[PDB]
Formats: sequence, C-alpha cells, structure tokens
Amino acid sequence: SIAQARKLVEQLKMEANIDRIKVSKAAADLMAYCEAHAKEDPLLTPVPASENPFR
Amino acid sequence: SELDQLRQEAEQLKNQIRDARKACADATLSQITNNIDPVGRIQMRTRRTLRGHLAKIYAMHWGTDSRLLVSASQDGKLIIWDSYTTNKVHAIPLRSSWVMTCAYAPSGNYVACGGLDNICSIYNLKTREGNVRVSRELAGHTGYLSCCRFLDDNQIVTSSGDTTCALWDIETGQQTTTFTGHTGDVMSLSLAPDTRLFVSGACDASAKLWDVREGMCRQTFTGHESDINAICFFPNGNAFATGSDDATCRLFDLRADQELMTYSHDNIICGITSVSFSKSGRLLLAGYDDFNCNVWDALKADRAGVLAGHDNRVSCLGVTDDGMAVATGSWDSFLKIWN
Amino acid sequence: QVQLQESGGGLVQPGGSLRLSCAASGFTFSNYKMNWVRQAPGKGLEWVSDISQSGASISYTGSVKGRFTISRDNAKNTLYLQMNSLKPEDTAVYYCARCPAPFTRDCFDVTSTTYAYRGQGTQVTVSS
Amino acid sequence: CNETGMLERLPLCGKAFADMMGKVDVWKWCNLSEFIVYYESFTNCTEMEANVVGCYWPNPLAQGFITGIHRQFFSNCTVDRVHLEDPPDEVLIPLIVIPVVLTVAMAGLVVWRSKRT
Amino acid sequence: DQRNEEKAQREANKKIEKQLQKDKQVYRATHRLLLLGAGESGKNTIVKQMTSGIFETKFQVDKVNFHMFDVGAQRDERRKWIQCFNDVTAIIFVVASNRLQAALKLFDSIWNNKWLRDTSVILFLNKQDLLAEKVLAGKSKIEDYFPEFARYTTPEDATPEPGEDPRVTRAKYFIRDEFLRISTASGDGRHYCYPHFTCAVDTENIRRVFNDCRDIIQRMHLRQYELL
Amino acid sequence: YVVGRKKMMDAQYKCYDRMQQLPAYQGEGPYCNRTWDGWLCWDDTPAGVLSYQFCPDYFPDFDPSEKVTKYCDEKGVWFKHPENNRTWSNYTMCNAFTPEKLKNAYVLYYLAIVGHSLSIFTLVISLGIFVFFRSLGCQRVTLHKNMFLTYILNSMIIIIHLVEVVPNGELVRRDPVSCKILHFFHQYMMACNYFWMLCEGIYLHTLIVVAVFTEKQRLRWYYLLGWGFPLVPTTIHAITRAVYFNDNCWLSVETHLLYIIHGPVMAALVVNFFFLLNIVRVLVTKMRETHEAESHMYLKAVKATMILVPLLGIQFVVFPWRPSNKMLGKIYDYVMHSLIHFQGFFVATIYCFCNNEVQTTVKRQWAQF
Amino acid sequence: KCNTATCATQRLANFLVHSSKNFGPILPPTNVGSNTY
Ligand SMILES: CCCCCCCCCCCCCCCCC[C@H](O)OC[C@@H](COP(=O)([O-])OCC[N+](C)(C)C)O[C@@H](O)CCCCCCCCCCCCCCC
Ligand SMILES: CC(C)CCC[C@@H](C)[C@H]1CC[C@H]2[C@@H]3CC=C4C[C@@H](OC(=O)CCC(=O)O)CC[C@]4(C)[C@H]3CC[C@]12C
Ligand SMILES: CC(C)CCC[C@@H](C)[C@H]1CC[C@H]2[C@@H]3CC=C4C[C@@H](OC(=O)CCC(=O)O)CC[C@]4(C)[C@H]3CC[C@]12C
Ligand SMILES: *C(=O)CC[C@H](NC(=O)CCCCCCCCCCCCCCC)C(=O)O
Ligand SMILES: CCCCCCCCCCCCCCCC(=O)O
Ligand SMILES: CCCCCCCCCCCCCCCC(=O)O
Ligand SMILES: CCCCCCCCCCCCCCCC(=O)O
Ligand SMILES: CCCCCCCCCCCCCCCC(=O)O
Ligand SMILES: CCCCCCCCCCCCCCCC(=O)O
Ligand SMILES: CCCCCCCCCCCCCCCC(=O)O
Ligand SMILES: CCCCCCCCCCCCCCCC(=O)O
Ligand SMILES: CCCCCCCCCCCCCCCC(=O)O
Ligand SMILES: *[C@@H]1O[C@H](CO)[C@@H](O)[C@H](O)[C@H]1NC(C)=O
Ligand SMILES: *[C@@H]1O[C@H](CO)[C@@H](O)[C@H](O)[C@H]1NC(C)=O
Ligand SMILES: *[C@@H]1O[C@H](CO)[C@@H](O)[C@H](O)[C@H]1NC(C)=O
Repeated sequence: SIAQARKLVEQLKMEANIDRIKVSKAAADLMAYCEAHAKEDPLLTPVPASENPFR
Repeated sequence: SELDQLRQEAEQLKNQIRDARKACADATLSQITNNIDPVGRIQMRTRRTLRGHLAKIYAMHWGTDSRLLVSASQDGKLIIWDSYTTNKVHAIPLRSSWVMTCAYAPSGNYVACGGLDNICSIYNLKTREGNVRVSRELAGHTGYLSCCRFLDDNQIVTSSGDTTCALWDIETGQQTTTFTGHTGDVMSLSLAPDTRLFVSGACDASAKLWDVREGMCRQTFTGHESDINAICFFPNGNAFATGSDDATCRLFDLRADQELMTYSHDNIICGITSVSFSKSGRLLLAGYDDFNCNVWDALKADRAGVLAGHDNRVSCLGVTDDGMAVATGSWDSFLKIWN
Repeated sequence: QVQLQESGGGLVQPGGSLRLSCAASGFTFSNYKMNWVRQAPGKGLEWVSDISQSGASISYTGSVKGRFTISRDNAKNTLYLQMNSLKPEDTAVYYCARCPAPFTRDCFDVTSTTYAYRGQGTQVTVSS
Repeated sequence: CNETGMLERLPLCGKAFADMMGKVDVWKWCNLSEFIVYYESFTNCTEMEANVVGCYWPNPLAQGFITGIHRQFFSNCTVDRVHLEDPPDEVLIPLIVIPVVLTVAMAGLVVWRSKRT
Repeated sequence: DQRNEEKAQREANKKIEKQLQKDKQVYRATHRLLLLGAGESGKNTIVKQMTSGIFETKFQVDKVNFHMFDVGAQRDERRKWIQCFNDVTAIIFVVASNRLQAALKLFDSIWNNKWLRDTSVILFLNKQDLLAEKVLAGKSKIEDYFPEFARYTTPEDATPEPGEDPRVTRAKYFIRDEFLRISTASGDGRHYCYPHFTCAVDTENIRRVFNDCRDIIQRMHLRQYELL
Repeated sequence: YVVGRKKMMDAQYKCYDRMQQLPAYQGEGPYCNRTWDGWLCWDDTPAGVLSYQFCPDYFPDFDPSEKVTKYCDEKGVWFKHPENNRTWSNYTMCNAFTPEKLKNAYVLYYLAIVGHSLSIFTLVISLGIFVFFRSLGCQRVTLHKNMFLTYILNSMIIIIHLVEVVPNGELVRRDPVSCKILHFFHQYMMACNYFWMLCEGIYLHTLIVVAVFTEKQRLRWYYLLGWGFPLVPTTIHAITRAVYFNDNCWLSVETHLLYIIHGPVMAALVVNFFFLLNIVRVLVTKMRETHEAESHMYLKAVKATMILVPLLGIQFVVFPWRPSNKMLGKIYDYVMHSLIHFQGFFVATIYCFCNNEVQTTVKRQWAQF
Repeated sequence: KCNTATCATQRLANFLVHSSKNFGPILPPTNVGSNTY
C-alpha cells in the first residue's frame, strides 16, 4: 500500500539522523566492562565449592 | 508514479544508512580483542535436574533472588522450583495448554504466561487464602504470545505473532503503548537493565530497539539471514546478542548501530533457540536445535564450552542475576541447573 | 539485509517468450531453496515453481509445466525463469521467494500475504 | 553239574554263618550294618561252593539253602523301607491338572485386570 | 527454625507431586489432535458435526478421550506455531477436492518439517460430492491444471462405490495419488498418511479418526519393540 | 567299588526279605519262579513276558536310567543263554552306550557353565544400564528388569547346583536338607523364569492386540504372576515329593511328580505361542496395508519372530519332546541346551545392547562424559 | 522320565550325579555277557 511505503520512509529518516560512534570506541567499551566484572563472574571464575549453593 | 517514488526514496535512505554505518566501521571487535587472554575451556556440570513436567518445556525464567525459577510446559502447568532443594513451591494449572512463554516478576509476587491462546495471564503468588489464582488476563493480541517480561508489578511488555509488541497496564488491562514496525512474527524481547528500552527479534531477520515511554522504534538492526528466535541484552545495556535459524549468533551494538561479531561454525547447521549472557558479559550461552548448548566467548567468538546433557531440543536457558548458575529447559521435559 | 530484486518483465504477445531474473543478496544463496510465485490481477498469491539448493530437484505447477523453465546460478546469486509460449492467463506480478530456513526440505509460507523473504515482484503482461 | 554233592557242601558254611551271628548282638540281627562283612563273606563263600561242583551261582536249588537260613534267622525284621513310588492316577492326575488349570486361569486374569485398573 | 521451613517445604512438595501423579493419568490417557485445513476446505463443518487464538473440541469414542485443537486467530504464517504440535497423535489435514495445488504444497511442508517427522497425518479429501458434480458436468477439466491426469489410470486396488461412474473414481483417486506421492517419497517408517474420501456431513469421520489413531498407537508400540 | 559291593549285598538281603514277605503266586497258570540273580531281584512273572527293571548302581559305567530285561519261557523256566546253557538276565543296555553319553554330557556341562556365566555377565550389565539411565525407564523396561533378574538368579542357582551338588558325590549320599532346600529354590526360580516370559508375552499382546489405547497398566498382576504364582506348583511338588518320592537331593527325574511344575510351565509357554501367532498376524497385516513388497514382508516377519522367540521361550514349545532316536537325540541335546543356557544372553543382547533407544542414549551420555 | 525341554538341565544333572561327575575313559567296562549274571 501507499500508506505503508510512506511510513517506511518516515522511519528510515528517524534512523538515518542518529549520532553513531566508531566501532573501535564501542568495542573497547564492551571489553572494558568485562575486565571490570571478571572477578564477580562465577561462570567465568569458578567459585569455590565451599560457597557454591549448588554443591 | 508515487509508489515507485516512495520505494526509490527508501533505497536512497537505505544506502545513506549503509554508508553511515560503513564510515564508523574503522576496526573489528576481533582485531581489538585479538590480544586478550582467552577463557580456556568452560566445563560446567549438571548440579540439579528438575523433573515433574509431563510435556516439552517451552520457556523458563529465573527469579530476582537467584533461587526460585518458573517453567512453562505444554502440558498446561506452571511449576515454580526451589533450585537449591529441587522442591516444587507451586504447581499452577493453565487454562490453555499451549503455553509458549513465561515470566517471573522482579518482586517475586507474580508470574506470567501465554501462548496460542493470544492471552497473557498474570498469576498472583501472595494471595491471602494461599491458592495461586489468575489475577488478570491481558487480551488484545491477534496472534500467539511469544514472550513477556515484567517491568514492575503493574507493567509488562509482550511480543506476539501479530508482528507487534505491546505495553500493558495490569490493573486496568489496557494496552498503554503498541510497538509496530515488524513484518514478521516477533519471537523474543529483552528488557534493558534500566527497563527504559527493549529490543525485539522477529521472523523478518531484523531486530529493533524500542523506547518504552515514547513508543517508537529508534534503531533497526539487520545482518541475520533467517528468523531471529532469541535475543538478550548485554549487562551494561549498550549491546545485545541475537540467535537465528541461520545457525549463527550475532552481537549488535546500540551506539555503533551495526553488527560487531558473528558466532558460528561450519559443523553447526541448526537454528538457535535461546541466548543469554554471563554476569560480566564475557560468556554468550546459546541453545541449539541439535540438543546442545554452546558457551561462546563473546569478545573472541571462540567456542569455550558445551552443555550436552539434554536428550531433545533445548528450548530455553537463563542465567541467574548473581551469575551463580545457568538453567536450561528442553523438549525432553527436564530442567537442568549448570555451574 | 536480505534483498531480492526481480528483473525482466514487460509486455509480450500471446505465444511470446520472456526471461525473468532474480538478483539475490544478503544471504548464502547456495543454502536456500528458491521459489517463483505470482499474483494475478484480482487473485491471491500462487506458487509457480521451485528449485532445490543444487538445482537437481525442480517442480512446477500444472498450469505452467512444459512452458516454464526455472534455473539458478549459485555463482552469480541469480534465479532465472524462462517463460515460453506465454498465454494471457500468465499475466501477473512474478515474485522471487526464498525458503525461510536453510538446509530444509520444507518451505513454509512462501505464498503468504506478508512474507519477508520475497521480492517486490516484476510485472508480466500477455496481451495482443 | 553236581546237584547231590553240592548240597552237602552247603551246611559247612551255613553253620559257619551260624557262629558269626552268635558273637554279634543277637538283638541287633536285623540291622545289616552289624555284620555287613560277615554276611558278605557268607555270600562269597556260597559263591564258589557251587563253582567247585561246576554249578553256576545262583542255582534254583542252592537258593533254597540261602532261603532256608533266611527263614529261621531273619524273620523278626521290618520289611519296610523307602518306597519311592508315584501315587495312583486318582491322585497323580489332579496334582498335575489343577496347577495347569490355574496357570491358564491366572494368565487370563492378568489379561483381564491389568488394563481394567 | 530453619528445620521448620525445610520440613514445611518438603510437605508442600509432596502434596504437589500427588496432584501431578493424577494429572499424568489424565494427560497420558487423552489423545491430542491438530485440525488443519485450507481455504474453504470444510473443516468447520466437521467440527460443527463434533479473540480466541485456538479452539478446543473434546469428544469420546469407545471410552477413549480425544482432544482436537483448531487454530483460530493466527496469521497465515505457520512455520513457528506449527512446531507446538510435534507431539500430537495425528494431524487432521482437510482438503477440498488452484486451491488444490496450494494444499499439496502445504502437505509437503508438514510432511517434511524436521519437527513433524514423527507425526502422522489423517488426510480428509473432503467435498467428494462436489467433485462428482463437476466431473460429471465437464465444464473445467482437471487436465488443464494437472497435465498428468490425461495419462492417469484408476488403480486396480481401488474400491469405488457401485453408484459412481469411472470418471469420478478416476478423478478422486488421482487427487489421492498426488498426496500419496509426497508421503511415499519421504516415508521411512516414522509416520504414515491415512487418506479418506470424506464429506463434511458424514458421520463416519469420527470413527475414521479413531481407527487411524488406533493404528498409529499400534505402530508406535511395534516400533518400541523393534518388530516393525 | 567297595561301596558298590555294599549296595549289592543289602539288595540281596532285601530280595530274600522280599521273596519271604511276598505272598505266593495267585495265578494258577505257568510262571517263572521268584529269583535273585547276582545283581537284581525278580518277582514271579507269567510265561512269555519279558520283565523290565531299572539298572543297578553297582558300577561306574552302569546307567540307572537304562533297563534290565529278563525273559520267561512259555514252559515256565527262565531264559537260558545259548552259549553256555545258563540262566541269564540281560544287562547289556546298562553300559552299552555309557562312554558316549558321558562324552556328550561332558560337553553339555561346560556349555551350561559358560552359557549361564555369559548370561549373568551381560544381564548384570544390561540391568545396570536400565537402572542407571533413568531416561530409558518405562513400563516395558520395568518388566524387562524383572525378566533380567529371573535369568540372573536362575543362572546363579544352576551354577551352584552344577558346581557344588553335582560333583560332590558324598554330599548326595549323606542327603542333607540343605540339598533339598537348594532344589526347592532351584525349582522356584526356574518357574519364575518361565512365568516372567509369560508376563512379557501377556504385556506385549495387550499392547499390540487387546488394549492398544491403554498406555499405563497395573503391573501388580505381573509381579504376582511372575514372582508369586510359581510358589504354588513348587510347594505342591515339594509336599508330594517329601511324601511319595523322597530321594537324595530330589535329583531323580523318573518321578511323574515333576509334571506338577513342568506341566504348568509348558501351559504358560503354549499360551505364549498363541500370543506370538496373533502378534505376527497383526504385524503382517500392518505391512500389507502399507503395500509392502512380499519379499520384504517375509524378511520383516521372520526377524520379528526370531527376536520374540528368546523373549517368550518359544523354543520350548516347538521342541518340547526329546526324540528316542539316539542320533536325533544327540542333535536335540546340543540345540536345546544351547538355546536354554544362552537364553539370558540372547535376551540381554536383543533387548538391551541392540536396542536402538539404548544405543543412542548411552552414546550421548558417554559423549558428554 | 520327564523327557520335556524344561527338564533338560535336571536330566543332565541327574546323569552326572550317578556318574560321580566322571569324564575320564573308564577301565575295561563291566562284563555283561554270558560269563556274568
Ligand atoms: C559371544 C558368543 C555368543 C554365543 C552364543 C551361543 C552360540 C552357540 C553356542 C554353542 C555352539 C556349539 C554347539 C555345538 C557344540 C558341538 C560340540 C562338539 O560336538 O564337541 C566339542 C567338544 C569336544 O568333543 P570331544 O572331543 O568328542 O569331547 C571328548 C570329551 N571327553 C574327553 C570327556 C571324552 O567340546 C570341545 O571342543 C571343548 C570342550 C569345552 C568347551 C565346551 C563348550 C563350551 C561353550 C563354547 C561356546 C561358548 C560361547 C562362545 C564363546 C564365548
Ligand atoms: C533364592 C530365593 C530365596 C530368592 C528370593 C528373592 C526374592 C525375595 C526377590 C528376588 C526378586 C525380587 C523382586 C524384584 C523386583 C521387584 C519389583 C519392585 O517394583 C518395581 O517396580 C521396582 C522397579 C521399578 O521401579 O521399576 C518391587 C519388589 C520386587 C517385586 C522384588 C521383590 C523381592 C524379590 C521377589
Ligand atoms: C521363599 C522363596 C521361595 C521366595 C518366595 C518369596 C515370596 C514369599 C515373596 C517374597 C517377596 C514377595 C513379593 C514382594 C512384592 C510384590 C509386589 C506386589 O505388587 C505391588 O507392590 C504393586 C506395584 C504397582 O503395581 O504399583 C505384588 C506381590 C509381590 C510380587 C510379592 C509376591 C510374593 C513374594 C515374591
Ligand atoms: C567337576 O569337578 C567340575 C567342577 C569344576 N568346575 C568349575 O569350577 C566351574 C567354574 C564356575 C564358573 C563360575 C563363573 C561365574 C562368573 C560370573 C561373573 C559375572 C559377573 C557380572 C559382571 C561383574 C571343574 O573341575 O571344572
Ligand atoms: C540363591 C540362594 C540359595 C541359598 C541356598 C541355601 C542352601 C543351604 C541351606 C541350609 C539350611 C540349614 C541346613 C542345616 C541345618 C542344621 O543341621 O542345623
Ligand atoms: C524356603 C522353603 C524351603 C523348603 C525346604 C524343603 C525341605 C524338605 C525336606 C523333607 C525331608 C523329609 C520329610 C519327610 C520325612 C518322612 O516322613 O519320612
Ligand atoms: C517357603 C514355604 C513354602 C510353603 C511350604 C513348602 C513345603 C515345605 C515343607 C515340605 C515338606 C512337608 C512335609 C509334611 C507334608 C504334610 O504336611 O503332609
Ligand atoms: C494351554 C493349553 C493346554 C496346555 C497343556 C500342556 C500339557 C503338557 C503335557 C506334557 C507331557 C505330560 C506327560 C506325557 C507323558 C505321559 O504321562 O504319558
Ligand atoms: C528354533 C526356533 C523356531 C521358531 C519357530 C517360530 C514359528 C512362527 C510361526 C508364525 C506363523 C505366522 C502365521 C501368520 C499368518 C498370517 O497372518 O498370514
Ligand atoms: C503343546 C506343546 C508341548 C506340550 C506337550 C509336551 C509333549 C511334547 C510334544 C508331544 C509329545 C508328547 C508325548 C507324550 C508321551 C505319551 O503321552 O505317551
Ligand atoms: C503347540 C503344540 C506344538 C506342537 C509341535 C510339534 C510337536 C511334535 C512332538 C512329537 C513329534 C516329535 C518328537 C518325536 C519323538 C519320537 O518319535 O521318539
Ligand atoms: C544361534 C543358536 C544356535 C543353537 C544351536 C547350536 C547347536 C546346533 C548346531 C551345531 C551342532 C549340529 C549337530 C551336530 C551333530 C554331530 O555332532 O554330529
Ligand atoms: C519253584 O521252585 C520250587 C523249588 O522246590 C519248585 O518246587 C516249584 O515247582 C517252582 N515253581 C515254579 C518253577 O513255578
Ligand atoms: C542248553 O540246552 C540245549 C537243549 O538241550 C542243549 O542242546 C545245549 O547244548 C545246552 N547248552 C550247552 C552250552 O551245551
Ligand atoms: C539283550 O538286549 C540287547 C538290547 O537290549 C539285545 O540286542 C540282545 O539281543 C539281548 N540279548 C538276548 C540274549 O536276548
């Protein structure tokens, strides 16, 4: 329909006028988050069997 | 003509977005994480096996206490488990046995469910008389309920096969906001940690980012080749992972507005049914149709572990809020807790 | 992004010939079974022909058997439909439809009103 | 062979058997284990008495000399022992048919009541 | 008082497993069926002869409980919600004997789906009375939509009702062979197809589903013992 | 040999005891006089009849199963041997075929030891697979576990009987009650083994033929038929054995009292034969409705029958009688003993090891580990 | 004599008991000819 194609154009304009950052900046933020929380990850850092609630 | 003029303007805007996305692609997440130390081999063991369901399990959700969990099976039952003791706390019989999703309220006072009945049902768990009874039935979807997630005790977001998503007011039972734009069956949704945004995955090979208060689609993500079956937010809220029937998992970033990483392998030719992150976001756990669950290194796209305890299709998996354990549901009627 | 763009099409005399081409992009073309569907004026979508991943298995609808020929070139990511001895019954918008999932013998919902993995369609009119 | 000569050669070992029976307990004459070797030697004794005259042991008439001492010396003893014989058909047939009948009835009961629940 | 809560939790768990044992008896005894049809196929009349996203119909045949489900307010895209019915006893596929070519393509997708590979299909070739009137008249020939019909011969294993003429028998058995060619091409013993020439108002349809379901359960038991 | 002279001498004392106690011959017609030959005692017999008596146990080569024959002349005198003109009783059959029977029984002995040993090994592993892997659990497997247990227990008791009681000759002569107690448990577990074959046949017939829709049955009737009912014919036999035919260790097979147990067992196996015929009839009907080729129908019908024979014990029904012909009897012994002592191994192989559901489950859990 | 298939093991045991579980070739067998009884 015409009203469907016109709405798709109005949505593509809202998504084209957004401020994007570099992939290098975004990738470094995800890596920096994992390092700051690596100790608090029981699946990454195996918790001792003494304090494991599923022993 | 105007149809050919509105279509040609769409190709111009799509080319403009594709060039804006290519300008920001200065490096790859593989190149920036090429020097970090891999996680080695993640060998988790089955700590608990929850039995009691009669038919295939379609969904499960952990409670905010990291101890209780709700599970939905197509026999018409909602079972709330105490994963520490494997005891059953509640067994809720459903009106419609074709349930496809379930949710646990953050307060722990309510559970939700829905499916081919096109209705999201809310069950109060802290009633005075002590019998779990339906508190509200949210009607309005013209397709099967695929996913539902509580914002609070009075708000919930639903996704349905009618290609739409909706935000509900549980007390009144009305749709406060309807999220439209998908051209396929919306299969999964994931709330952001601040619950102000949520991402949806549909059968149009596309993912969309929605604003809860404003009710608009902010970003549309592409890259998958087939139907997206699962979606999960990164712990920080600036990224999300998707699992599709093209046998691949893809990581998308919100601020970069494009895909960062593909988690695939030549020997994997089955679709992904569920995805979840670890507490730190380093591990991306994915459930597959080949009865297996693969533990992916989210930063390096390396296979770090395999969970091979189920005898049928793995339909759902979930990580606790404290990251202590992973629960996996499958079509073999069993829930397994892994550590 | 999955993109299917149908080329060819146009006015042709009854008994003439046409060749339609479907330029595919955004997916591994060799892993998916391809289809041809059409929508005649004032009618619903109708499946016409399909071809397997390799091209060995080929099926046609009854009304076009012996006249239409489907073929795929996985190197160029293109789907072809050779239409010979065209009749005025063949006047329709021809869509290039892809099966939803790869490595699947079943092909669901290619003739649905709203289907994502289908092109915009090319117009083929057979009149004198 | 010799009939007349052999019969007078018999009383020698016969009365010889009548003295070994005297030293052993007279009241325990019935239990064969009391004189198992002496009763045996009497038999091997009677064995060759017939052989010397050329008669083949046992002989239809030398049996009467063994029966003759078995009449006066072994008559106060029980003739009963382990019989080891099957019961008559009036008892044997019901003992077999009834458990066979109950077997067929027990199998049909399982076919009937297992699905009945 | 931690022992008082752990004993109250084990008591509640024992009362739940007692109710789950009763629910297992009802669930394992009921046989679930999925009723699928096409455009103007006649399935609604069969249900009538015994908002909402799915409709349920419960009936008994020889004290056996049956639970037939019919899809209501769902879009024409089936590749997602049809996976919910991978454990039903049988799929009742109603076809109105080009809507026929569309039903053949839908039957192929159901038969070759990876999750429905162990599910049998009870095929109801419906509207057999309307097929007779069209063939007897002769206005529109099936050869124009099925060129192999001109080379088709009625099989020797056919059982035509002595009332109908060979033109109707040849037409209705050709349509059945179209569906059987799909079923015999991928039938490795996991599931079978049970075709029936049905009318929407027939009283034999319920008995047909009962007899086919007994055959399916029989073949399932024979497969467990590896006899068949 | 000294013990042989022992049993020979008391037989002579019992014979002269018998000729004295027996009343005079009643029939006035000519008769052969009551006589004691060197080995056996013969009562008065009419003319023209050849008496039959069981062979003595005085020598190692003598088989008590065989018969001793003595002929009475119509004139009224006993049979005279032609070579020496001597009153002679025929003891030829006693040791004529003993060395060849002893050679064959040597093979059957170790065939039983190895068959039951291999059966225990495979069935314990098979029982351990069904116990450990909970996913395989169902009503069919529950009955299989009980069926496997009867085979294991029956095999253990048979090995104990063959290893302990059979070689120990001094034990049989002492005849302790522990010998008759082991025999009772041997007969009970033997009867439980056959009746659990019937339980498998009844359950399979109910699944396929009678109650197809029913998915859960009350297994209490199978437990009662398999474990409880065998106590009835075993007790009746034990009571009649301790009253009428009470031999050392109850080892005798000549008594017809054995049919109190083997009668019901044969009846249970004949019922299984009619279950198999009906099951094969249903299976053949299934392959005809799907229009299967006649060649493949025969191969699939023989295969289904061959895997059901060791489960239902059909080999006891088709070959229920040992032939009197000696060369056919030798073939019968090797065939039946092989099928009897290796039946537990066949059942464990067909229904656990070659079971596709067991293979896929074990391969998965092993791959995870 | 039972002579039934289910009596096969019992018949084998009964035979070996009387043979004293002997399997060796016996010394010259017992004479059962004219010279004996
Ligand atoms: C994985 C395996 C599965 C197996 C399943 C079951 C398969 C069938 C098993 C039986 C197959 C053979 C049946 C026929 C046997 C014929 C024996 C033949 O006539 O004589 C062989 C006999 C010696 O004869 P002889 O010299 O005259 O005696 C002279 C003796 N005198 C010295 C005392 C005088 O036996 C000897 O060869 C070996 C004796 C010791 C072993 C006896 C057999 C034990 C079982 C063997 C098979 C076990 C199963 C397979 C292996 C695991
Ligand atoms: C030589 C003599 C003295 C041996 C006697 C042994 C019996 C006392 C044993 C041996 C086999 C036992 C049976 C083996 C299996 C079962 C089934 C069991 O019920 C089940 O269903 C258990 C397995 C399951 O859960 O599937 C109940 C006990 C019972 C009858 C057992 C009862 C006790 C039995 C008869
Ligand atoms: C002395 C020697 C010869 C052994 C004799 C054993 C019998 C005296 C007893 C011992 C164990 C008993 C069994 C123990 C338990 C059961 C299970 C019982 O069934 C159930 O418990 C029902 C289970 C269900 O269907 O849910 C039926 C009787 C049975 C077989 C009993 C039958 C009689 C048995 C074999
Ligand atoms: C006459 O003298 C014969 C006596 C003696 N024969 C024997 O000693 C026979 C040996 C007994 C065999 C027992 C083996 C049983 C093994 C079962 C193991 C299964 C366990 C399950 C898995 C762990 C002779 O002199 O020949
Ligand atoms: C499979 C189990 C078999 C058990 C067989 C047990 C055989 C021995 C039983 C002995 C009972 C007591 C006998 C001696 C009695 C006494 O003199 O005091
Ligand atoms: C657990 C069951 C054990 C059964 C054991 C049965 C043993 C029977 C022993 C019989 C001894 C002789 C009895 C009769 C004695 C007589 O009257 O001469
Ligand atoms: C386990 C016990 C089963 C039932 C009893 C079985 C037989 C045991 C006793 C056997 C010898 C009986 C001797 C006396 C017979 C009689 O009462 O006349
Ligand atoms: C289930 C139907 C009835 C089955 C009947 C089975 C009978 C078996 C008989 C076995 C042999 C009995 C003794 C025969 C020798 C004899 O006594 O002369
Ligand atoms: C040594 C093992 C021998 C086993 C012999 C088994 C014989 C089985 C006979 C089955 C006959 C089945 C007849 C089916 C007739 C039909 O339905 O057409
Ligand atoms: C019905 C199947 C076998 C059951 C009967 C067992 C007997 C073997 C088969 C027939 C031969 C039996 C001969 C019995 C001897 C007789 O009665 O004199
Ligand atoms: C259910 C009954 C099955 C019967 C199967 C046939 C059994 C025949 C038994 C008698 C003939 C074979 C044995 C002959 C022995 C002999 O002649 O000495
Ligand atoms: C697969 C199970 C087989 C059961 C029967 C095995 C024994 C029979 C075949 C081999 C022996 C054949 C007869 C040999 C006779 C002879 O020694 O002359
Ligand atoms: C038995 O032997 C006695 C011995 O004196 C003889 O008198 C009698 O006639 C015999 N009876 C017979 C041979 O029937
Ligand atoms: C036995 O008697 C017959 C009949 O008088 C006689 O001919 C024969 O010679 C006797 N036997 C011997 C060995 O002399
Ligand atoms: C003794 O018996 C055997 C077989 O039983 C027979 O061959 C033989 O002829 C018999 N001897 C006499 C003297 O009858």
